[PDB]
Amino acid sequence: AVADKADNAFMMICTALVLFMTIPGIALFYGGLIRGKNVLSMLTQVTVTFALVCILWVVYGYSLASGEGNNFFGNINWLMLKNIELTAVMGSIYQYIHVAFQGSFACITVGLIVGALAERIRFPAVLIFVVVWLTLSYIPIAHMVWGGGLLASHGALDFAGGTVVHINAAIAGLVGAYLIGKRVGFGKEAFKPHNLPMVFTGTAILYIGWFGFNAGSAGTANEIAALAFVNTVVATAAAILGWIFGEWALRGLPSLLGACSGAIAGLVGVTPACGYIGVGGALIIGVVAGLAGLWGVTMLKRLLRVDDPCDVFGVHGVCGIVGCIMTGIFAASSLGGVGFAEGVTMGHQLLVQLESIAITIVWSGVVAFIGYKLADLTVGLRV
Amino acid sequence: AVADKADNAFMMICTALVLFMTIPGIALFYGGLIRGKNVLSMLTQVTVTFALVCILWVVYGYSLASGEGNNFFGNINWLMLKNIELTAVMGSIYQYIHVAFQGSFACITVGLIVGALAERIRFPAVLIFVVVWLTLSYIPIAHMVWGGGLLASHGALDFAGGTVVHINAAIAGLVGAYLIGKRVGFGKEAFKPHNLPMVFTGTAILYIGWFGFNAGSAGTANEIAALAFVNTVVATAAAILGWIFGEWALRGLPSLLGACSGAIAGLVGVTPACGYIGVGGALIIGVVAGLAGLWGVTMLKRLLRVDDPCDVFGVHGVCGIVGCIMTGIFAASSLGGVGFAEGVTMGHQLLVQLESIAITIVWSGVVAFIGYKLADLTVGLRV
Amino acid sequence: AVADKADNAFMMICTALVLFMTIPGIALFYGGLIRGKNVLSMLTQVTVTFALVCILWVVYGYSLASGEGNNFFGNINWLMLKNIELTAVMGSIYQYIHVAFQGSFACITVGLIVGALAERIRFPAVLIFVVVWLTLSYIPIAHMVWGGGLLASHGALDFAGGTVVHINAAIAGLVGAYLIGKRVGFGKEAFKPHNLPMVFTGTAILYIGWFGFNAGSAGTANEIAALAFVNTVVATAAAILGWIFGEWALRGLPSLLGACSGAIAGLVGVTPACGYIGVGGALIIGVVAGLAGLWGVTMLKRLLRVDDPCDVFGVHGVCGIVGCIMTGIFAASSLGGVGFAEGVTMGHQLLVQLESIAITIVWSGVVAFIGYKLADLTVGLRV
Repeated sequence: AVADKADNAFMMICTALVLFMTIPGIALFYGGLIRGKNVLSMLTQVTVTFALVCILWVVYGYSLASGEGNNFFGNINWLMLKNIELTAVMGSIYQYIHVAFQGSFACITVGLIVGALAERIRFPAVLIFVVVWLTLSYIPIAHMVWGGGLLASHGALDFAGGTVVHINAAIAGLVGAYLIGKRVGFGKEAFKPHNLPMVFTGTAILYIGWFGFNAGSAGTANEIAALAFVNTVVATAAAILGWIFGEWALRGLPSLLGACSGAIAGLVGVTPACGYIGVGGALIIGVVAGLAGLWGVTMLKRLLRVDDPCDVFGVHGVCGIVGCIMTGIFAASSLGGVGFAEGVTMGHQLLVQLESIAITIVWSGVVAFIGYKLADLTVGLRV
Repeated sequence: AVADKADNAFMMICTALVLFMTIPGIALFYGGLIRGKNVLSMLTQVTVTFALVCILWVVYGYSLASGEGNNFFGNINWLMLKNIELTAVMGSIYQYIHVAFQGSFACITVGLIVGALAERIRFPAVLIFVVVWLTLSYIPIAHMVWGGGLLASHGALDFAGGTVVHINAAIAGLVGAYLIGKRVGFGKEAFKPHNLPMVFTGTAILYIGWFGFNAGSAGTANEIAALAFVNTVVATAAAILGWIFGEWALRGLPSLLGACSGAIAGLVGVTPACGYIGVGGALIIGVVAGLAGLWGVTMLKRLLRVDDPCDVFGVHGVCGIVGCIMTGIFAASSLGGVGFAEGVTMGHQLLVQLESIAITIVWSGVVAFIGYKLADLTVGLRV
Repeated sequence: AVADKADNAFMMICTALVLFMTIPGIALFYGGLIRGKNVLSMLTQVTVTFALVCILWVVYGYSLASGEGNNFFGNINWLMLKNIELTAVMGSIYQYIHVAFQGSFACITVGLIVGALAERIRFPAVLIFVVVWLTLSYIPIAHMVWGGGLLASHGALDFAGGTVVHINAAIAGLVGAYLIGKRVGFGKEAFKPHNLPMVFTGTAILYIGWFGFNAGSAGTANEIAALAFVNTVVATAAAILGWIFGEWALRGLPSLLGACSGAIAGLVGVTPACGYIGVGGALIIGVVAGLAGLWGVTMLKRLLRVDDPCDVFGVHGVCGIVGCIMTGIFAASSLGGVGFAEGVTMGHQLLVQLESIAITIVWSGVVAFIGYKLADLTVGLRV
């Protein structure tokens, strides 16, 4: 078709915002959660894997994720963006912008994993893992949800990536935490308060960039982008309050980490639902995501028993799941949502959401497992 | 009417930029002005009150601030954005974007107050204060200036919030500093130089986000937005130089805090004038605001005698006043400005500006007083 | 003509992004490369010189850089933007936005110089230097390349400033490092690892802002902006990998500084080429720029023998040169590029690129020399 310059502008900026989430958003976020001794290594890994993803994305990621093919992957007709005229239009923007925007999603997804595990994984091993997981889990899942694949064919609702990004990364990260052990130094059993301002800063950058992430997922600066934008503001706020309220009632006082985690919880929770729900639904999903996230990390604490950056996956995983399920409810017009597809009832949509979640969890988990093992067998995983 | 996607795009990005001012802009700004021992508490308060404002805004703030009603407040027909079709257009953008943009202003305004006072106010108390002050001071004043209220009816010129944001927050903050005492630890009588890079960083983020704040106030990516943008660059630069020049002549040397304060001084000063003045007027307002800000904080130092984050209110208050008054002068075409409204002379405009300033100061001061007292009587103000 | 609001929106945001590169991008970048004892002074100098540039730009910079005149400078018909109607259109955006966008380039260029040298130059001296160098080197070179001057007339290809910004600043900075000595404290012979996260953060901000820098150089949110955007993502990623690969093979391990330097190397390298090359060309230029940058700083280390913020100029200078030369190759359609101008062959384009590089190096070097000497003779250069 013909590109709308307003959409081109909106989408390029949204892409920059999503890139901002990884560089430096997620890096600063984790920077404040890990011991100073491993910060440089983590930042190096996040930066290098970010570069790797950017390259793999243009080389074949975009083609296999967005190209037309089957239910699990696209094709290789767009390797290095070959056959894509610069003036080619995807939706209402130049396809090149579509490439960049989708690539930025691959980046933050990988950043979520690497930022948490970098400190316990060999550099060469993380590179191998990223290649394997990006290629076999991210790309296929991205194709399944946004590339007209299996999940999209089943009518799975996921506006900005509750599955593709959050659940996908959460499971990969948790498998990594499961396979790769980490010696907790004496006196380092809890996140160091002094470094928390960096967590706040990273959270802030993730939040601001998330507007490009959520609203940009509309692919145009229209009313849906506006809705997604407002719902992002609302769900985040509601989750911050939900988490802080729960924390206050559970610990007697709010904490900075709680407030930040609440923000992430709402952002993750609203990710799949933002363009399909009403503001009231966003507020409810936010509150529930905030409380669910608190519950999740509390549960992880029982397993780990110590503060660990991988606790982040508890939020992305639990809140991603909660958000995806909740989207199946709040997408209803009776609830101020956009509506379900033709012939779809809330009950059916919920089942589809659950199916999408289950497939994503198993798919990412299996691929992550293979990735870590391949890395271990080849160069060795653990630092 | 019909939404212009270019404006939708511009305004959503501008909204993200304004949100960036609070999260993490103002938090980092104050983070570098308070003692490390209170940074976490301040960040938590800024984050939670930010969430609270976001929610209150959508619940009733937007309706009471922008809905049509009387001279002081709107209506409750838009509670939770009810009755607002997603495709509803306000100006040339979807109303939902208008909601978000205006909400971001409420956020930075509250952030300005909370960031400075958080360290000396009980958490539960700040929540009560925000509810009271946002509801009774911010919303009414916002309605008076941008909601077709009293001040707008009198022709008060305030492009981006010299009154609604800066003077409003400054008075609320100063009343808080007046009512809530703070024990200055030994050796903590001056801002710690080591933390100043954070003040710079916060200032930088506030500056960049301020473009969304000022230019976005045009409500469209037009020539007025362009003017506001250029004037923001110019006034800020002129104020940095004005402050640094004054500081140099007063102390014999420039300082980082002086440079940053100068930037804020110009940003605040040009806020009400940016879309109504010429670049020459912006340069003059900038220089004067920079010098006025320096004068203001110097005066506050005589009362406080110690460096305190609340010194920030001296800049927002004095520069807000200076900017609002100066707008009444430089809006003149003889001076390269846009012009005064029908039948308006510079003398009359100046009186209107003064009236707006006086009303804002008294209104915010009274409401803030009530807010702090209610908080004190209920849960206790002081930490 | 008539302004396109989508382009207005895109360009104002891109301008904000470019400003973000200086405030606080480059400041944080250098903040992590200099000793804590000089950070405040550097930040003050970067902030004040930034303000100075902003003012000089509107006063006469824009007029002399973009006004029509001769091969080396424009005119003074636009002093303080006089004679520029607010509704005046330049390209497809309001001229005022053009003024702001170009001004932001002047700012980051000066920021690149000041951030590195501030710690060793007297404050009054840096002000004098900036006035001299901005006025006689930046403005003329900007006019020569983007103001229809000498280089543009010869068909020099430089999409976003390989010459105007990077080479120009690099030579000015290196001349400064040559003329101004710096005593290296004992134990401060290598960059302090503890401050490197700030370098990463600055690099990240520079990277994100660079999208406004490169894509905004298209002057419209079109397919060229999209191309530039994608090539920026790709070249940066390729350079990060190229540098890290070289570093790994040279030192046995990657480093955070290496990863960050690689990013800057790719960003600089692709700056002149981004809107003229294909993604494959961007990947190749990125890899080469990354390796060239590593080579460059390695060479500077042999001359300096110690880590120094001025090492940054090795990257901007070498990568700027490499990028400008490479643009003469990859602009070819056989290589996926846009094409050479009428009657131009690759060989001729390469010669033109070399001429542009040579002129920029000599021009900036001579002017910088004069600037530093004038400052030295008047107030004294060295701290």
